Amino acid sequence: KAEVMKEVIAKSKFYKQERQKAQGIMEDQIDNLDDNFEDVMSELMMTQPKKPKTDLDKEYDIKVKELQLDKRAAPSDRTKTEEEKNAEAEEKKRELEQQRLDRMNGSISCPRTHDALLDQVKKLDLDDHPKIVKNIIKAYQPKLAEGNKEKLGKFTAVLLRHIIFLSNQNYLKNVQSFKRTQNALISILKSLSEKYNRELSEECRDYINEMQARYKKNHFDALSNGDLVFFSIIGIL
Amino acid sequence: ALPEKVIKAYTTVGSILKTWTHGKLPKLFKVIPSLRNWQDVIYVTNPEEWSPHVVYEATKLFVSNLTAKESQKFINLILLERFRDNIETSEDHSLNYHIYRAVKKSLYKPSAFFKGFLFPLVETGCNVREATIAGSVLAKVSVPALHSSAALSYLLRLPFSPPTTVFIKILLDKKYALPYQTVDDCVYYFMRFRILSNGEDATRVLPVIWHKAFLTFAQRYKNDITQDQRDFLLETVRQRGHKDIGPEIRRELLAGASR
RNA sequence: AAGGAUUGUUGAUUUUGUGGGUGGUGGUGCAGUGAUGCCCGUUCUGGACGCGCGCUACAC
Repeated sequence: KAEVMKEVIAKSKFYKQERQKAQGIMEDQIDNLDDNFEDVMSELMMTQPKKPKTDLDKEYDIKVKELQLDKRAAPSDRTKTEEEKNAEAEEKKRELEQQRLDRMNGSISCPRTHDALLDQVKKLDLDDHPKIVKNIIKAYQPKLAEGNKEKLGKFTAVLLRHIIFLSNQNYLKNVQSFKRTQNALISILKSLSEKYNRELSEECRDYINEMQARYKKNHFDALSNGDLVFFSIIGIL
Repeated sequence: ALPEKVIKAYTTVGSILKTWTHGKLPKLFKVIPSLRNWQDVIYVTNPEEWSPHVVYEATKLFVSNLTAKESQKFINLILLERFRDNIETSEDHSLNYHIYRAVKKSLYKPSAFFKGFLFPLVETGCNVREATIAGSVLAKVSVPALHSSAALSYLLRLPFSPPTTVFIKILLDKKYALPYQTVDDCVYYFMRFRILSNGEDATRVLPVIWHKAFLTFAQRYKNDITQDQRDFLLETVRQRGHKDIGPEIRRELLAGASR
């Protein structure tokens, strides 16, 4: 065994040396060839030769042009069986449930600020607020352009301040209309929260600091109906 | 007849490419595509004797530099021939790793690749092993939808062959936004195998790779066909349905909405 | 973005952002074929000898 491996190691080294020797000769040939690069070209350019498509080729090119003109179809995924959909939706349930237990044991303008949104919705009726906010999301989706995530992300914070803002204002006149808007806005805020919790989270923590600061000076007077609403929304989201 | 000085130098190039594995390629080789008579200069370098490492690098060099029409000749006359030769001569009928890359580098240019590698192969007695190895290259690398749609459309018109079905399936499995006309072409292809006056395709025995391909089409383009077309495919399943795949296809077709 | 995204000079093959599936040139046993049972790459570089007498430290 000792003799065999030594022969094997010797054979491997021997072939390695040959490969290096072949490489050494190999590299030299390029250098000699490269040095003669100009002379070979001077003759070759002198001997350059003096100045129909397949029927298949004509068809293929014609197909590409015809294919460009017509419309393109949306491709759609396989329909999973109800047993598979149930199981996959069911499997997600333990995963989400189990994590919770472990945590338990330890044209359209996008307003970057709250005031900007009011100006856009200043002339609209109260019941139209869900319409305008939804369009802003549609007008500035992430895919449409670069940087839309940030614009939507900030708009998530703007939407939160608006829902608290409406609650502060008087609504006893049109409670039914007011009810139709807060829940509609809150549901939209829930959809936004799924993708932009970072921006909502930062806005949420700032409001807590603002709420505390106003409490230090004003006591119960700072507290408002929206403040109760604000705590409720956090539980929702 | 090239200059004798040129012939000797490029004969020295030929010997280099036999054993070349790494480093910089010879300068006289890197400049071949610029030459008008590259075919003659390429002949003296013995393309059949090119090492697998050379083929990958040469494929990089020529597809980038040559025009679409000339690179097609390079793909067809060299890359395709080397691709077939390696498979037939290998003990396990597998393709070398460096050649396997060269097909991808040729796929960099779709039109030249398709008419230089794909169509000549399927139209020149392609074998199943050739289709499988070639198909995976098309599966893994990105292609435009337009070029892929053109490639898919032609395959349908050709008479049914086992190699053609594999190439059609991978394109369907490639998950493209196929143009409506291409989907309509797909409808006719599968429709032509239904018994009616009809050709032998009605009675020709269908392998599963046809059924899997027809499953992929119904899987991916069920919402992309008209109601009348859907009925025709449903009739095709009833007449030529597979024992197990057939019921699955019927489920997918019936779950789709008309365009 | 063709009045030029990307390529080692080229031309829409790529680049940016947003969504997004798959172990798959797999192997192997069965009846080319099989919705098939079972599992799950490439090139270089290196590989104080023993015995033994005496003496000296180690113990609140």
